Amino acid sequence: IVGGRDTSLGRWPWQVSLRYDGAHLCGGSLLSGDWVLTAAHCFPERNRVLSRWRVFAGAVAQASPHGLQLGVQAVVYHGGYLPFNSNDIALVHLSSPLPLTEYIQPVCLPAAGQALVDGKICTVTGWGNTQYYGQQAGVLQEARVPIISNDVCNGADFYGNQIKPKMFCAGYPEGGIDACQGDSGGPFVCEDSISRTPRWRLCGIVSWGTGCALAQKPGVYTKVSDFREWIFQAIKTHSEASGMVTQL
Amino acid sequence: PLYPVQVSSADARLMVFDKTEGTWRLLCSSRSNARVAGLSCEEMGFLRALTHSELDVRTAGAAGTSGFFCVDEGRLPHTQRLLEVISVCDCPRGRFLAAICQDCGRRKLP
Ligand SMILES: *[O-]C1=C(O[C]2[C][C][C][C][C]2[C])[C]=[C][C]=C1C1=NC2=[C]C(C([N])=[N+])=C(F)[C]=C2[N]1
Repeated sequence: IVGGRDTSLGRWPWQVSLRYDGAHLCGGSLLSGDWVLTAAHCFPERNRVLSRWRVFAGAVAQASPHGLQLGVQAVVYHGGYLPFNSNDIALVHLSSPLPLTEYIQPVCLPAAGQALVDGKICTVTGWGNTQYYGQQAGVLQEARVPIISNDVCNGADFYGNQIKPKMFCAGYPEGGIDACQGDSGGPFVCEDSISRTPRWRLCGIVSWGTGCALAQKPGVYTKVSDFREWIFQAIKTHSEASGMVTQL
Repeated sequence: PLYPVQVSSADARLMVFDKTEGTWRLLCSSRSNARVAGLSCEEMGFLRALTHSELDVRTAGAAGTSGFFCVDEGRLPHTQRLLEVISVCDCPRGRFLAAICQDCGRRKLP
């Protein structure tokens, strides 16, 4: 995350770190004590030996001895993710559930029919680089960025027709604050009170962008509302699966 | 702006908005309560219903609702949304559904 700030424990309790052989590769969001929602691109050919992945939760410093680390039983990725950029989403089932505490809590999904509000300012968090040619963050960072319309983002001066219907852009035309390398798979959450209580919902999954924080090259996210049914089905269908599975 | 499907934090009873009246109605208990509890939570953006139960208007109260909605169990398993398989009804037994959906999106710090 470029242009963000250090956050504290308990603020973003659904944020987890996905590590492969020790290194933080992607971010993810807890949907329950045992299911994490992240991006499908985090699992290329070379990183599909589940025994080499760990999920780190409940701490904002990567080297906290107080965070918990659990294994992975299965990864269900979207079979329409042609690289294997639309459909860049996957679910990770932990071998056992995380306890839910004041530091570990799941995030909600958008309600049925709930649409994205262009211009609304949401938060994006992660341990990715704080500068493109920089190092990952040691302490989890948070940044507030607005949703940009597709009419603007697909304009020739931004991503000239590369934003497809199930993804959206968020950022400042001016650049300066954005997600970056190492934030992939992480949460883009917006808060609302439609359930009469303020709750944070996962509206996007950090997917890609050109460079980081450049003006007119905002970050692109997977639009979670468009995959609600894919998520409900995947969890019903594969709760007992082990390995890499694909669902369309 | 309120979502048309709500769950009470006092007793988890489900309430559905009736747009022709501007009132909130209860969901009459049926043999398909588990699927209705599950569908209602999903609808609202929760992941699932952890459990559900049946309340009795005579012991629990109406808590500001006006009537019931009954579910078409025959169309129920073809749906994605609740509002499209529901209809006003009398619900003679006066028993309705409560659903405990998985809590989410709230910080629990002091
Ligand atoms: O995510 C990402 C990767 O992903 C790695 C993770 C380990 C297995 C798969 C492998 C491809 C590699 C290179 C770059 C990125 C990435 N770039 C990026 C840019 C932005 C942005 N500028 N908005 C992001 F928000 C997130 C990423 N990830």
